Amino acid sequence: VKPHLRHYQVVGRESPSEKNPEPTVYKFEVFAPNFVVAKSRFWRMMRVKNKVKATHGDVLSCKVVKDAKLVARNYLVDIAYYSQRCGYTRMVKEFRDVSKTGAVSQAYHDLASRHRARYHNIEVLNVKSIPDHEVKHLSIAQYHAPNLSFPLLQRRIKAARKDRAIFVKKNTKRAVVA
RNA sequence: GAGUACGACCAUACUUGAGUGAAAACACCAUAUCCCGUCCGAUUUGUGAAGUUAAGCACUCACAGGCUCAGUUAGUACUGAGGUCAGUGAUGACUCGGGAACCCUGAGUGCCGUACUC
Repeated sequence: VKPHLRHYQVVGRESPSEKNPEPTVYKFEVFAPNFVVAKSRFWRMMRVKNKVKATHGDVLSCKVVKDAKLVARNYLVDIAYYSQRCGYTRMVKEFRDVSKTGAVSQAYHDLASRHRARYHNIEVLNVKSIPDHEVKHLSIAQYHAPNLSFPLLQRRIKAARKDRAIFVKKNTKRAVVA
């Protein structure tokens, strides 16, 4: 659906102080809806790993990362999430999508359904397209068969929003009402 | 480079145990006629100058105790603002900010002022 998350590369740094005349510059990959969320997830991680605040803070860069050619790949979205009971569970969750930013979006849609975890209770680590022979689960590995050939059964062919109707004529493509 | 008298901050100066100490000064020390005060010339007061750095004082030395100062603990605990957040609830996370403490580890262990003197 051209996914709802974007791959931001937020580069930042503490500040030129007089204690620290030249501070360390940090790189950070984040999947965010926009860059305002993406800068704040960066300063969340500068606080909980480096004791750096955003007040004493520089964002040197926050730019999107363009995707790739659209090719069906296998992605290991090594992902972690917080629940109140059994906090900070980390899973691996191999997926099957055309892009890297869409693979993380699928991870956010089934960390939400299988486990009921929301955006801010999820951290995403090391998204990489892996080959076919490294896929471990057979529910993703079944698509590497070179001769798949399934039928589209049990469909919901709806009309095209310009010719939809309410009462059609039972064996006929008419429209008695609408 | 030190002494003595008055000192300011009042342990980075304290406590314990060793070591060393030029000069000069402090100090133990000698003493009881007067001044004076005691159960007691012990303290205290007077008057001294034979003796000694033994002790005080000073300095130096401890995988010393303490103290002082950073660091770690730790963006942890906690907390200001927010939600028709999650959870039966207890409570928890998130969001915008602030942000500890002991343990532990490293360092070093008085500093400045006036007058007189070696």
